[PDB]
Amino acid sequence: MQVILLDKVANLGSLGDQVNVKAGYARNFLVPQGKAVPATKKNIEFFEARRAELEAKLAEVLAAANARAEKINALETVTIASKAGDEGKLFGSIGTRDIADAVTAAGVEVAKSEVRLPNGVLRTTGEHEVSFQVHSEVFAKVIVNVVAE
Amino acid sequence: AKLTKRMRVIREKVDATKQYDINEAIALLKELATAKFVESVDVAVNLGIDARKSDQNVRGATVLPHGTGRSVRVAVFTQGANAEAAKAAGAELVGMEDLADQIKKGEMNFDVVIASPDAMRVVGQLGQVLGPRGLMPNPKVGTVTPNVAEAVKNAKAGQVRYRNDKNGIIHTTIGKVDFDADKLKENLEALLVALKKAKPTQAKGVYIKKVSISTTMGAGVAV
Amino acid sequence: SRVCQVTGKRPVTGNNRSHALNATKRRFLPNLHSHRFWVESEKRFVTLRVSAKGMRVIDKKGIDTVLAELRARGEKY
Amino acid sequence: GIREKIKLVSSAGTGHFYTTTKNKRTKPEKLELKKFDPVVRQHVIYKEAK
RNA sequence: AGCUUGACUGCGAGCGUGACGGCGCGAGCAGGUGCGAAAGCAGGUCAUAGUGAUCCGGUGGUUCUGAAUGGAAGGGCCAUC
RNA sequence: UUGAGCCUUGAUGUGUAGGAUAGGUGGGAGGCUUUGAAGUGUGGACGCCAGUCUGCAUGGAGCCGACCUUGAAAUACCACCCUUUAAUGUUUGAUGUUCUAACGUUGACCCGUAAUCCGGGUUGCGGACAGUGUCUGGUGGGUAGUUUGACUGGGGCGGUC
RNA sequence: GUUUAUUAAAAACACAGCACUGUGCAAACACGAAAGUGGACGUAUACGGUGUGACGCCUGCCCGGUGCCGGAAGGUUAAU
RNA sequence: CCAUAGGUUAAUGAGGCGAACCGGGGGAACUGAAACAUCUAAGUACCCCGAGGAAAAGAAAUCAACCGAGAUUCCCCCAG
RNA sequence: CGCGGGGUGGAGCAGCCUGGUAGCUCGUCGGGCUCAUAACCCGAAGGUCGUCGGUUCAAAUCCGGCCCCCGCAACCA
Repeated sequence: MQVILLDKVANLGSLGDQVNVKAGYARNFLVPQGKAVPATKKNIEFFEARRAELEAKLAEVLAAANARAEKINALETVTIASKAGDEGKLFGSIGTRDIADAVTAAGVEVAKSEVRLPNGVLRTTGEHEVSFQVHSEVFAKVIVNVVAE
Repeated sequence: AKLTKRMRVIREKVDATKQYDINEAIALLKELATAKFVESVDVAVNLGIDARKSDQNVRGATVLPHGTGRSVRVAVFTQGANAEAAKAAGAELVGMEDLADQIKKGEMNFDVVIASPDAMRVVGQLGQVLGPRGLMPNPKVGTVTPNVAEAVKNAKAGQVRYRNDKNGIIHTTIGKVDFDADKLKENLEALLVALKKAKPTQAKGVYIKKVSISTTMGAGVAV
Repeated sequence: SRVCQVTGKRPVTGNNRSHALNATKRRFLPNLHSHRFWVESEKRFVTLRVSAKGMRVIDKKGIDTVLAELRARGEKY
Repeated sequence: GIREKIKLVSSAGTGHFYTTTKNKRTKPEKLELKKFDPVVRQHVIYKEAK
């Protein structure tokens, strides 16, 4: 299936580049999410304009939605305790603010029900997927870190 | 493939998938030749009509401007002055009982044998040595007749003989690749209309399943 | 009602016909299955029953255009 | 119809056939039977039943 | 036993019959071929039984028809299954 | 992992007799081999034991028909046609495994609510199996409607239209 | 013991015991525009269902014809 | 948290009785074909539901034929 | 209403692609064997491989038709 890319899917190809993909993988994901378009040069500027009119509902929260990242998004390394030992294993956590804090030595307050764990709960000291919202469908990664014993 | 140098240099002029129009390729047919012997263009037809039943078996011969791609040496078995009439019409050897000893002993210098009905008494004793060569005359296909002068002339004028093979296929040559390609579209119709008049008596509905045309160890052409 | 919840296409009656000629009413029911969506307004995900041509309006206009007009017809999803 | 009827054409092949009660089932014999061709309104030889 | 195909084409006054459908027989005219030296004669078998009305669609010719009309599909006639 | 199918590649032919594994079929005399056979031996392999393929010592353009003989029929040099099957490439299916951006949970916990209904919320487990509907073929009294001629000095065997 | 209201009161029907074919649990089995509920809060020592008929001790032959299970070796062969 | 499930009550609207006609949704069979089965009975009968003085229908992706007619309906014909 | 196969001493079957060429089992008439009878084995006798066409030097055989058999089979008004 010959398509053109509209998203930062750098493992599949470059932005505005024309690539070959499978028709099912396109139909189930890349097409409905607004990430790729069929390679017909006279019909693509319309599909891009159709995504811009849906971007106009959250473009202001891609600009500013975190008081600590007012012009560009930041990557942060965790500073809250990893609650494990030298074996790198733990019972995990149940507290919705007991994890993912990267400014622990400061008077900065952790957000309620804004944490997202894409692969599951941290039950090891291993590196895994962890993010915090800035808006209801817009997330920033944070890097998990071994801290205290 | 794996292909021989003689043909590998001809793929330097021609595409492996395209079958070329016989009205457009008129300078290309002479240009793809490579052999140390004379290359031809031959027609391959699929049947039918029933693939087993011998009542629907097709046989005959058709006259062409170049015949089989050469002239033939014709022999005639005829007694008296009617033999001189065939000698002046297209025969290069006149035959009699003195020649029937040589043919049976093994020696024969002719492509076609014709006979007259009262001379055919002699030739009837050669049916098993002329048989495996397709050289034996037979009244039931017209190669025995009183007008032998016209029958030797029919062979000397250039004709091609055919019959269908197993499961209903038939192959015949329609020219040398060095011969005038402008006439291929004209001579092909003279072959086809004559083969279409040779339909069996108990033939029904259809007759030809597919037509194909190709060069000796070479590319196909389109119609 | 077992419907494609974005178009309101419903079960109905008529005549289906037998394998040969004769009438059969049998009751008609369109094909239907569940699918999950983001709605934005409830800031959460939902499951909704969707089918043929109705799922194709979502293909043509997107989930923000088609799903925003729901929750007005006494809709229990 | 247990009679397997035959139809022949005239010497010239023109117009329609002549349908005949002549049988082919029970005996192999000569099919020429000389009949009327209404394009010439003359009695002529008839040929080929296929 | 010789020659031979009237096991004819297109028309038909009619004659016999059953309630009718329908069944049986047909002078004779016109076309053409066949027998006979010829006058004359041939629409089979010494006669009577040997076979399904129609609706359907197929098959081969025609150019009567054919929804805007020049073609076509489909039908009608002609010739048939 | 393999069923079917299509190209590529390579070889099919010994009724039977001897010099001889005459494929079919139509041509035809100069055509083909220079890691290439000859020919007797220590070897490998298929075998219908004739033949062929490969290796080494070697010798290095032959060889063959026609000649000479065998037979209805030929036997250098060649189109065209056809077998059974694997791998290289590939079209389309099936069984199995695995991942999960589709869908299930007769899993739990939390909130509504110190509610062994249920949704939502958080997290585990299954998974394109299932499930539900749809169309075409097969099957299918489990269910619904319907049919099943007349004469016969009565029925029935026989006779009959 | 049960029984055919008002013409047979039983040799009829029923519990016992035996045999067999299904069914691993969201069982097979069942009613339903389909949830749900009954099987069962049961677990192949349980449950479904059809025979035969408490008890004591037992149960010969035929698989060509009928049905059913696996294959379709060999035939006939749909859809699309 | 943002949000949503959920909880009040202010203002308005609905609700029930209806006489036929009107439109919508469901929907037969006996019967007829002198068999019976596609077809017919018939969108009748009846069940479910809403609204006006009436209701329906409507402003051509109509209908024609090389000429034109120019939204919809009701009656007499076209035509058994 | 169709298709496949078959026609062979007295009964039932061969086959094909060795065309120059009738094979068989079973019975019958007789032996081997045997104390006979059973089990196994092999000599002898008797027929137009139907029938009309066809190719040919030549077909029961192959190629076309027919008929009687042996197994399978379908449709419009």
